[PDB]
Amino acid sequence: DTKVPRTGELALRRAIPANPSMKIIQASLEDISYLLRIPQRKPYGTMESNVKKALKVAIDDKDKILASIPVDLKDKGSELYTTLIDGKGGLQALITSIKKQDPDKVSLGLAASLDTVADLELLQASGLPQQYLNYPRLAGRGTVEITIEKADGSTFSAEAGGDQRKSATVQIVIDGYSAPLTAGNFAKLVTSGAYDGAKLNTVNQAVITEDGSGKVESVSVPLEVMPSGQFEPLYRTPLSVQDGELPVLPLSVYGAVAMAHSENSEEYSSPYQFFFYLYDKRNSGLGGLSFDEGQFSVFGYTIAGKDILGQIKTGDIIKSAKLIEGQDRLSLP
Repeated sequence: DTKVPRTGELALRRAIPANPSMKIIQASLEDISYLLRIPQRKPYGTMESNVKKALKVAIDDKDKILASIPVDLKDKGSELYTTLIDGKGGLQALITSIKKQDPDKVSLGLAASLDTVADLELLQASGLPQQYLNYPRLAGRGTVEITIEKADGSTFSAEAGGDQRKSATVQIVIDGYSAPLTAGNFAKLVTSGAYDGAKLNTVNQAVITEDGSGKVESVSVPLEVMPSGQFEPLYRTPLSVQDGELPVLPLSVYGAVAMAHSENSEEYSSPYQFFFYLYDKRNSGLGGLSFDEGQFSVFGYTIAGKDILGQIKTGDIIKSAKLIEGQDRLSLP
């Protein structure tokens, strides 16, 4: 129950707070996703056993699944549940495609079922310290779009579209469920335009902004790290991962986004400076965990545009940063 999410997408779906029935269904389906990627004769027997396990939990725990959904969302939840069982992209259809041994219909139904699982979990999640009572806070998820502009000489090269782009744009999903203070502060800065024009730098395995000394408040933002299997984040306290533990939002994911530490203390984040983490499992310690795992306030993951992070160079700028989803769930103060 403590593996390193291969992608920001998997990190984010595992981080959705949901009830144990959904987490068991989710993990069963995510196992199959992995199995489908193995260069071997497809293990359709193992796949079928896993989906049968997911279906049994989904049928047996129907009442618990819907009970965890708030009253006003139970109709939406009931419709998602029906799809999860009997929809064309649902669990019964998945067992059928596995029996047929058509790997591309299995892959499609698996993606559909995992999407429905995530939406059900988000419905449940929407139902879930005094010193920070008036701090900016993000409830739930946000999406921040960051456009990076290259120096007049240099160029981005995507697989799509253009081997000589002056600018490229990435999307970061930030997770207020697991990092409400850090994501909240980030969202406030983005919405105020504070990152528009900020310089970027490459230092070791990180793309880090200039420090915004002045030009914003110098608020005290405590370190914020939620150990997985616990139900509140720790504040001002790094998480030791030497004996099997892992944060709900691990740093050890390519394109993870975290705040730098404050200028005076490892117990606090910078009010402004953040970085993309260019995780490389070659440079890692025990269990492939970054040597910095559990030590920084991770608050989101780069999803769209992941592949241009490694092309950013010192002197590139954040042309603009904008909170394109979730601003209704940002509380100020």
